[PDB]
Amino acid sequence: GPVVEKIAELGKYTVGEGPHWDHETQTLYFVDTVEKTFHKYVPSQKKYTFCKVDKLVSFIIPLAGSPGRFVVSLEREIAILTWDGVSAAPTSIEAIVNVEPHIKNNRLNDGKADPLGNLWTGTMAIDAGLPIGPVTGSLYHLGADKKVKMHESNIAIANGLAWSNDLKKMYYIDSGKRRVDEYDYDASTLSISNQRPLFTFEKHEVPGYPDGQTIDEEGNLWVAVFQGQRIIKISTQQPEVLLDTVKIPDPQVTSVAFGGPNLDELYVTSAGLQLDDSSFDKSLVNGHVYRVTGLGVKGFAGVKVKL
Ligand SMILES: [Hg+2]
Ligand SMILES: [Mg+2]
Repeated sequence: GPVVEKIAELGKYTVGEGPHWDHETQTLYFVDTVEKTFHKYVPSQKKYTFCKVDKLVSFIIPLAGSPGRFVVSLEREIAILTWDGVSAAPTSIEAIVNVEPHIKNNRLNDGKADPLGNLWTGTMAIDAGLPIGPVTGSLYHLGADKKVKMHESNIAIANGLAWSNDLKKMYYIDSGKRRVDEYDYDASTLSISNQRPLFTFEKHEVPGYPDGQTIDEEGNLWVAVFQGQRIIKISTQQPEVLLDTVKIPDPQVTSVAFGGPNLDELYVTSAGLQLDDSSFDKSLVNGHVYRVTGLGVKGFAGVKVKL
């Protein structure tokens, strides 16, 4: 089957997350959502660097047309970070907008640009919990004149996002619902409607919780399963179709991104954070980064945020 390789040079992460593959520089960026640090990995040169800040972070995406600048989350703020990619702190930080100025215990979580370059991101309680905890998150996109628009609320744990190739569908994961939802996506108005379940974990005996996701060129979704020790491949052509399962040694798989020179290697982040309600003993929970080859599919390069 597919070959799953632990990336030794990268070490262990508390909650590694938000992988972004920059295809022109052949570079993987990612975050640790509890340790307040950004990470850069260049596989062809075996080069690893990091950057520390003093706010919780959850995504890092290159700014379109601005080498050396990134759009990031800092607690509840969307900001532009200027970073040379090697120094241990940012050169400067430019705040764009605070998405929830008066919800003091919320944070931004997963964020991703749609194929047109619009940033989408969701919030959640800092003390959110599974299976039950405070439900306080919403789904936003960053639109004209640096103002956000709200598209969904009552989100427990805002997580992975993806869009179909023809720009008619959006896929979204609230981990607390243990399902992947699909929406009709209107690219001209950037609005979503007709929410319905695409894939429900309970119907297929899939353990754990859906976390990050990414779509391949054939339109299949690859979904990280937190507390599932796996990634799964699900159809977008028909509801409730499990196409394949790939086991990952780390139980707490958090996200996925296609990368490599031909976009046919799947990079997989995980969490070493040891939780008190785990289905897995502490010795199993490490937080390594993995590379999966031999999946027989290609993905897309990560999209830069347009501002
Ligand atoms: Hg950074
Ligand atoms: Mg996530």
